[PDB]
Amino acid sequence: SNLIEVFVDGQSVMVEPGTTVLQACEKVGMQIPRFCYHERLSVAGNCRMCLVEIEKAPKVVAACAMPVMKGWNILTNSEKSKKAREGVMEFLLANHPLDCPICDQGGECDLQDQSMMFGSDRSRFLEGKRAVEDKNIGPLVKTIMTRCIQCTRCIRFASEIAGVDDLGTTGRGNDMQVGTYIEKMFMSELSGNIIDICPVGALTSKPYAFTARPWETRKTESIDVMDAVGSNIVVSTRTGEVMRILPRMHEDINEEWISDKTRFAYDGLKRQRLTQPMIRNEKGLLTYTTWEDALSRVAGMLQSFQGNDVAAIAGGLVDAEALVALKDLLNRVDSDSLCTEEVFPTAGAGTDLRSNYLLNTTIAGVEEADVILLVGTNPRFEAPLFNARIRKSWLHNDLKVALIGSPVDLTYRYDHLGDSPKILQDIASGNHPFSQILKEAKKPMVVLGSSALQRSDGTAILAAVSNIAQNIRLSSGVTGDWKVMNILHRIASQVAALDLGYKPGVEAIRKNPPKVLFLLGADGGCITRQDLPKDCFIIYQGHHGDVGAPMADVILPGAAYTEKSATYVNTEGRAQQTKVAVTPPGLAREDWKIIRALSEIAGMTLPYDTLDQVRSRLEEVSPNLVRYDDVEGANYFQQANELSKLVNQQLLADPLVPPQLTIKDFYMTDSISRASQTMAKCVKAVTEGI
Amino acid sequence: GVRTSPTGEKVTHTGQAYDDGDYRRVRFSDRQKEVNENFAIDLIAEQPVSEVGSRVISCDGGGGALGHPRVYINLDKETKTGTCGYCGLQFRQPHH
Amino acid sequence: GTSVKPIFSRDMNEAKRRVRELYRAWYREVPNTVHLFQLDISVKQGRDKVREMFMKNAHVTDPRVVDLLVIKGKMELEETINVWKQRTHIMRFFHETEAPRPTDFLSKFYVGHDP
Amino acid sequence: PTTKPPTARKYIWTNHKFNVSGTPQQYVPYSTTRKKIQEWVPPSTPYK
Amino acid sequence: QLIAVDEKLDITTLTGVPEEHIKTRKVRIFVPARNNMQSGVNNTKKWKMEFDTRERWENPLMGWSSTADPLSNLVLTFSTKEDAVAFAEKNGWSFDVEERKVPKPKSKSYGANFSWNKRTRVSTK
Amino acid sequence: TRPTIRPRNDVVHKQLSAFGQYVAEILPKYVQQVQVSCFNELEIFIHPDGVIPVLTFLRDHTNAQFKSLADLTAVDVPTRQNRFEIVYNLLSLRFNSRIRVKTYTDELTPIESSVTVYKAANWYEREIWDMFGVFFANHPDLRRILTDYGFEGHPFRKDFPLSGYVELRYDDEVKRVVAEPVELAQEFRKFDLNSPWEAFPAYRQPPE
Amino acid sequence: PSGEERCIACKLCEAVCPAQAITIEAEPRADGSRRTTRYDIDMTKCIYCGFCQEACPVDAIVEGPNFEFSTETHEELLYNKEKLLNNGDKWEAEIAANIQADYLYR
Amino acid sequence: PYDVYDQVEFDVPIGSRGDCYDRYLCRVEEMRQSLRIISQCLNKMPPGEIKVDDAKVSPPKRAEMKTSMESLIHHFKLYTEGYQVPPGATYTAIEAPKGEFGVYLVSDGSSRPYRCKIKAPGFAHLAGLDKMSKGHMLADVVAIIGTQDIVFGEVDR
Amino acid sequence: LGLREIRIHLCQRSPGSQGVRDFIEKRYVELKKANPDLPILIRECSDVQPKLWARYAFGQEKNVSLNNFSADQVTRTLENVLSGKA
Ligand code: SF4
Ligand code: SF4
Ligand code: SF4
Ligand code: SF4
Ligand code: FES
Ligand SMILES: [Mg+2]
Ligand SMILES: [Zn+2]
Repeated sequence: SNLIEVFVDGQSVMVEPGTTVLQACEKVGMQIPRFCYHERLSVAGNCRMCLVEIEKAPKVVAACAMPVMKGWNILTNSEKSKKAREGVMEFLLANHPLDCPICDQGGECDLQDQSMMFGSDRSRFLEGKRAVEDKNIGPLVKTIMTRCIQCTRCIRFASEIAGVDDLGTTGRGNDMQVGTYIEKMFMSELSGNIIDICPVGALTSKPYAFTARPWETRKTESIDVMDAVGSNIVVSTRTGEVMRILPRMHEDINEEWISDKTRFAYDGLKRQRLTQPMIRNEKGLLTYTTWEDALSRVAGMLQSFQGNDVAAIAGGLVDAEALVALKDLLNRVDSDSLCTEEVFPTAGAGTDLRSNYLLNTTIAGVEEADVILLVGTNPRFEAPLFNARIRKSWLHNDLKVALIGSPVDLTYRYDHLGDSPKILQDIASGNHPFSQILKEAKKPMVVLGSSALQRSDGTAILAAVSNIAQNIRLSSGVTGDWKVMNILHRIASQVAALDLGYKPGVEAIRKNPPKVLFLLGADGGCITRQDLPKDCFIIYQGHHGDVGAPMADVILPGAAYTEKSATYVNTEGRAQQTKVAVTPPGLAREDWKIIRALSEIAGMTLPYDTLDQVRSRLEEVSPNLVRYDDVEGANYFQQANELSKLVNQQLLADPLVPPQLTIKDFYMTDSISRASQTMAKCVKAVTEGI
Repeated sequence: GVRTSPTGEKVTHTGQAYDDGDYRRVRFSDRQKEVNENFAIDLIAEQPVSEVGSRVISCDGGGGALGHPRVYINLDKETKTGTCGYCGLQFRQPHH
Repeated sequence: GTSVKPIFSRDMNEAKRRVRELYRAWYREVPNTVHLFQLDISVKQGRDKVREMFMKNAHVTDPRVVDLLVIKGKMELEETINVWKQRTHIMRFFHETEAPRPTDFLSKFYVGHDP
Repeated sequence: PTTKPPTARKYIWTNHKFNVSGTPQQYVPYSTTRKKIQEWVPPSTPYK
Repeated sequence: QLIAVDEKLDITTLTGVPEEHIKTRKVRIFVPARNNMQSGVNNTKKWKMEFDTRERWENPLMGWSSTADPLSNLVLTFSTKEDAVAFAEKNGWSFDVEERKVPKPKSKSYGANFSWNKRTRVSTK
Repeated sequence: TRPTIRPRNDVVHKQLSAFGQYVAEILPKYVQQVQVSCFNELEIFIHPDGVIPVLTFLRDHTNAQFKSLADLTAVDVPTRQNRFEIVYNLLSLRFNSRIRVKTYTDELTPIESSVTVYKAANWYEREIWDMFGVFFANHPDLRRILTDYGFEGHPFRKDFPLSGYVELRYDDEVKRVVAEPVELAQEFRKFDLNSPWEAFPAYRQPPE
Repeated sequence: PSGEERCIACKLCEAVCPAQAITIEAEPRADGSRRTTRYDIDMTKCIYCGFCQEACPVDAIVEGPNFEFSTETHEELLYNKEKLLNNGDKWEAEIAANIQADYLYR
Repeated sequence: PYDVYDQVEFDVPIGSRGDCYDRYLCRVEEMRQSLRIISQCLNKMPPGEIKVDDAKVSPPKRAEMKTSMESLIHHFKLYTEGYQVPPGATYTAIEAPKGEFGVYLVSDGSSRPYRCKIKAPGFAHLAGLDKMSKGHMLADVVAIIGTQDIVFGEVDR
Repeated sequence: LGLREIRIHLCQRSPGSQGVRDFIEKRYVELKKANPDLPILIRECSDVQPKLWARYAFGQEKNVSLNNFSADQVTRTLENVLSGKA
């Protein structure tokens, strides 16, 4: 091929042209020291720590920024490279403050470890150091700029990954500072990530400040559930208590970053917690009882009624195990009124065809598209990692973006087609020029959010989008297995519920008011006691005291997503399982365990006893759930599209306004976020700045 | 500044005090609860703010090698006073 | 292939024979141990416990594992002969002081998070 | 200390205490941190 | 001299592990993820086998953390996935194995920052 | 090489290399490898079936005569198919030298006991059986030497928990010392002290 | 000397303790200072090796010169932050004298 | 010799019968030779530092730690993580007062030893006690145990 | 006795599911025309026998294999399942 031969310490290796010296060294198996180089960020060349010697070359080159050519022999462990590294570390540590005992990055500092391995062991700096005043960029990132090494990594991240140009370098020479030059809060859905990239303790986590040390903590690899992206996380705990949340690398979902809500809303896991079962007393107030009493009352009420009189509503943070257990329990009493808070149009294919409600192109496959159409969606606050992927493809692949909806700020330039849903029909009709501009697109892509489906036009909007996709496929031809049509979800439990046969939306409850209602973590406020019959029985089974708790008759304390090994399906249809980091507080138990115990008390004993048996039941109900990294699936666009042409509901003259209009609406979305002091601080800071 | 709990115990400088319903209080009957009377926050809040005429000031806690590691504090911000990270002493430029 | 070096038995018959000899020795020794250590149990209880401990390893189908278990049992019997143990070591086989852990789902659900 | 007294500080005890084991003044250990998890407080108003 | 027996290896009955710590535990075989606070990759070379987390409670006296299970602090290191799987099968532990994740090759060019027409132009450096 | 670096001796290195080649030439049936460390320590890796012959040679040959058995121990490496590694350390007083012989075994494969060669090995062998579970054939009496009577499991294996499985206390209802499942008031804090940024490039491994 | 405790919750003494006898929990104080909320030393686990007092970068934890502190019960040998601060306030005179006498050898 | 022993002169007592009396006389003469070596060490004390001037292995001085950045970093890393030992296995033996005391140390390259086997002479001596107490009175066993110089801390480990 | 839902598990790349796939790609939409309220879930297996699951009232479920079934065979057993005859 076009691969060229380069030598590292006399060992030959093939590298594609354009590969830097650092990448060749990684290919051989060695890691060049670095401070400013980040693979996901543009090359800077500031820190000069990656200086390496090329054989028969009198000058030391920067391995991060120097493309390699045929014949070079990279002498990484040569005397010249070692001396260069020692000099660079000496210059870096000349003005660094002696803050290691009080620094929040004590045992996880790149400066410390690289000084230990590649630097010297003493100082000949006999002068006084410098000191710069601290900056204030909000209540999330604690800023101590005396420790800054001026690697300009946060600046590059903000400019490219986050699309926010707030950060910059002011001044010249030794006293050049990194900051905003004004009293401004660096606010974005990806603001916290600058803590991770910053190699030193200049930028640290404010809520996590002075709490723990890295060697103390235990790392548990789990899945984030605050959004439908399903970004992988590492829960860092210490003596049975969650200390912090860190991003985990996955090149196909979240790369290496996580959203602010994912990162800083773990605090809500320590407030408003449901710890014991509660029942209504003679006076009508909630009082603590034992598991036996509450289970007996619920089982008696479940035995007394039967059929459509019983019902269940699934929340936005429920796992597949609990969903299938509750489905089995309500099937043993001959019921099918199983509903979720988010609605999905059931006209036509509905939920029978899996490809009808998924992000078929996938987050990884976003990078291959050339045009994209967003319909009634605000991906910045509904799926921040999806928006980050779109921004990365826009910056690198020159992708073209168009949005139909309110002119929200997406951190990149797009084409505002309009507001009214009628434009969709226009795009289907062919009068709009955007139909033409997307006709030539080799890999077009259409994304429709669940926010546009929550309104009464869900069926008609979905039909119009499917018609647009059909026009794309028929006119431009079948490019391959491209899977133009996409749908982006907002809650983590929606896809898993839909795969299990849950009926989307709460319309069934309204049509047939039940006598006993199961609230499996339903805190959306969709169903109140006004639209239910009198003396109705409400069972709430969750982990937080929220809008759904005070209206209940029996409260069963469940477990949070960090307290159970549970399966969640993200918006691409990929199923991932979390791991137990801590145990549920007080008398709270696992959700599926609660359902099984209630079933056995009521006499309708469920077949499964352990987690493996519940997952076997999940495999029986759905084959896809057991696979834990598979995302591929069959393309059944034709069948769903043909079934969607029967009903002809019309669009109303209401503009597509997403709920997430402004950053102030992004912080508090679910029960965990509403119970977090950090999220309240963020909302207060965004509303009024100092 | 040692306060008293509503039950009657003394509150530690960390704010710890068993509430009315806690059974662990029984460990103190016929005995005493060990509490340090001198609170570090109150003792350091009454220290005078040092007035120096330099932009950057060095602090080692007093005593040289018997103090804390030497650090440098910047006093450009005239709104507040620079505070030592270890010792907690305050420094300020001569305004007006 | 899967050729391995033997310990004492070439096949399962010899291992079964050694198990039988070890059982004979333990059965013969139980009453002497009960009398000598001044146990509160009867000879019937001791023989039942020996039978239970032998049947605990009834699913082993590897002659090497079987005769290694036989070696361990012979070592323990020799330990019991020479009064190298005491009453506590002998009585640790009965767990008279440990609470009985439940088995059904509901009890384990009530006590704690243990599956 | 008569020849050269120790340095005087405001936090140094002015009254030395001997060993107080087996005495109503003995030291009783206890946890110093606050509560970790806060439980939900049910409302005092009936739902109906 | 050689038995030449054909059966899977099983040393469950010789390790002395209690029965409740054999058929109830669920081990995990994985390559530990890189700590996002650091750019070093030297801790993601070997495979790790670790047991599932169990209950920890606060000590009634002195507030310490107490654990009732012995295997909580145990962690084992294996050169390859096959060796760890073989160990787990030999000791009779049910295991969950996750494929190693390696960052994909990325093409980085210094020239892109000063682009004439493409959007990769940097606003500042 | 300034006074902070340990001085290197080359004559001893050459002598040990020559003797390793000599030994490997004499016993090509059993020796699988010979190594000399940077600090002048010679080690010989042999087949398990050659424990009795090779040792005997090193004890009786006019040129070796390694009379004393300094130490005998085992090393557990769970990532290997042959789990346990047996190490013999021999001291020759006539030539003022030391040698090491290394052998491999697993849980079920026995190793021939070297009590006939060195009497000192006797207790050492028992210790191995007490700590790792390696069975030694033709031993005068093989039994536990260090653990409590009736102790279940071999503590020195890498998969054995640090605190064990049972703990002892005194019960007044039965008026005796009883064993219970272990429960710690404070759990042993595990520290992740190992760090990225490898320190020794000379030991770097191929990226397979 | 101003009266503020020297400890800054760097957790070096906890990490260096061979017997794991030190337990530390910390959080920002009311004025934002880095201070401990819990500092426990188990005197029945401590081996009196002195690693804690030599790993401390601010001379916060010291191993005093008192040795007559026997106890009639096990519980009173589990020191918390209040007891250690009381010990410091009680022995500061001769502790500081010994530190002054010996700090040139360290 | 390991440290400065090849630089001190002393005599090595040797028995002639192998009984308890000869070993007692040998121990007394070893005490006298220890006094000789102590005198030589007192007379020939050199000046200089007391630990290797390698801050990546030995912690720096307190003043250097509190004034220098590299010293503070190295103190932090040495007292939190420790120093990494290159991979390898060694057997180091010295002439402890009870005989040859040895340690077989195996390091995998980290800051924690992979294996540390301890060879104590008491183990072998107590193993040979059975041979050495053949055809002797009951009261002779106590004398033989005493002359073996048995401390069970090293025997049991 | 009342059917509540049906599920069809088919393997995307296996040849044993081949004919079953054709079934959908030819007539599933028509089937959905005849049953506008019956839920017919469709899921993908992996190296597993193609199967059809039928759920009746009160949680009773019965499964039938679909290996190497032609389109006619699978549609025939489907009409047998919905028609109630056995
Ligand atoms: S940034 Fe690193 S080197 Fe600087 S004080 Fe913090 S831990 Fe120490
Ligand atoms: S704050 Fe951190 S990331 Fe930003 S320039 Fe300074 S060291 Fe680099
Ligand atoms: S002296 Fe005690 S508390 Fe200090 S490090 Fe040693 S064992 Fe730990
Ligand atoms: S006592 Fe010293 S070493 Fe321990 S945490 Fe406090 S400052 Fe750090
Ligand atoms: S890593 Fe290349 S110059 Fe900084
Ligand atoms: Mg940082
Ligand atoms: Zn200070």
